[PDB]
Amino acid sequence: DWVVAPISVPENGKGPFPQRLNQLKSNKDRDTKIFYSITGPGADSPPEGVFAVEKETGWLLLNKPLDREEIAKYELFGHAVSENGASVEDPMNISIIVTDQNDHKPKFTQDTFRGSVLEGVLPGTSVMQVTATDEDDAIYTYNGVVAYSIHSQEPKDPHDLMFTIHRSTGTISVISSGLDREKVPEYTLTIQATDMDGDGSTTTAVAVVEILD
Amino acid sequence: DWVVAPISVPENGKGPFPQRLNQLKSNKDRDTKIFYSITGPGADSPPEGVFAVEKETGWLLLNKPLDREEIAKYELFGHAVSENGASVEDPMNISIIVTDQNDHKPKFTQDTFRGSVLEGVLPGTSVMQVTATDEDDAIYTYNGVVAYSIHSQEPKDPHDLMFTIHRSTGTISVISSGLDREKVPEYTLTIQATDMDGDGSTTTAVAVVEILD
Ligand SMILES: [Ca+2]
Ligand SMILES: [Ca+2]
Ligand SMILES: [Ca+2]
Ligand SMILES: [Ca+2]
Ligand SMILES: [Ca+2]
Ligand SMILES: [Ca+2]
Ligand SMILES: [Ca+2]
Ligand SMILES: [Ca+2]
Ligand SMILES: [Ca+2]
Ligand SMILES: [Cl-]
Ligand SMILES: [Cl-]
Ligand SMILES: [Cl-]
Ligand SMILES: [Cl-]
Repeated sequence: DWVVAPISVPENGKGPFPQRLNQLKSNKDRDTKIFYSITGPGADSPPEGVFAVEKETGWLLLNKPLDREEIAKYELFGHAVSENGASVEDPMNISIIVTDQNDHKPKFTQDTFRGSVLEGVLPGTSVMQVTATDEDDAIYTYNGVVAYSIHSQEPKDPHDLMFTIHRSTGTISVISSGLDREKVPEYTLTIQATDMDGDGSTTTAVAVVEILD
Repeated sequence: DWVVAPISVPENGKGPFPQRLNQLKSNKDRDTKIFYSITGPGADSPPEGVFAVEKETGWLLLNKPLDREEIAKYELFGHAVSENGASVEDPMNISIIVTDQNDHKPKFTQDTFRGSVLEGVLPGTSVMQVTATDEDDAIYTYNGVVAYSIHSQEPKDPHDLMFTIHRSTGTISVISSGLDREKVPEYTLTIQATDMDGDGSTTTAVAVVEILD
């Protein structure tokens, strides 16, 4: 059968609302006045009233802004009933696909990550790994693709930039010589995660690196 | 049967999340390891993952802040399954009632209301009626109870306060003499609606009153 195609709607629309999405129609409206209605989650069950349909015109409406991270797909049914009260079509599946906007900053899995490394390891040695997640799409876009960096290191002793971070994996490594527990037994690294693979919003956290004997 | 009572949770909770709500338990856990799960809108169907249950402990969790004006009541089912894979209880109804916080300001049904009145009507004469709605509860609290007032009138001719408004019905009336079309053919009233029956947040709109001949 011919049916309404899935309707794609970006999250966070500015309106105005109610917003026309697509117009339902039964061709039995030639012979009879038709009253349209819709059912399903988002229409007549939780969350109720996100979508509506204009009874006589068959216009499907979105009544407010959508949030992909709450519900990314709605599955509704359109109905068509004659003025005398008989259903004149089998209910039609209607799908609404909510598409992404970059509206989440990255979120570190901890506020303070802790790791350790032996003084005197080779430059290039992995120390630890930090992680930030991002609720946004990372399949079709970079909205949810996190890039990692180190913002600063304290103390600046002996050299200011003792560590680096793999920009995609969040693994922190030693890139210099000169680790010495007796001189500096612990470093605090301000670490950052930025979405749009580096071009977007940035969140900050801390990694503390204990220098072992 | 003994069952879990409806669980009341105010909207807009500050957490931390996940938040323990109530602990499910089958007393067959004496004889057998039990795995708990929950189903329904808010758990395994849209909106998915608002609630969860700890598999072994039976703790029901709320995972994020709720919004009474989106969904005010959730109807879930708790399940109890033995480690060998048999259901050992009939699923239990679980209700979550989301209680109100005053988080909506009043909203006027129009930005500009228009009415008219004959010059020379008696003081006390009704002119028009304006309306603001408020999404918040108005049954148990004043969160959704709107009080109306007039903020100002332009021009201030002949007297500054020609009209009043019924603080609950939003009906505007003439309270002075001296309406005269040839002198002032139209007035603009800045009107306000405030929730908590006057004690709360205030929204503003305009009513324009044409003086008829
Ligand atoms: Ca969103
Ligand atoms: Ca929501
Ligand atoms: Ca998003
Ligand atoms: Ca993002
Ligand atoms: Ca030493
Ligand atoms: Ca709310
Ligand atoms: Ca509320
Ligand atoms: Ca309110
Ligand atoms: Ca005159
Ligand atoms: Cl209509
Ligand atoms: Cl998308
Ligand atoms: Cl558990
Ligand atoms: Cl309430």
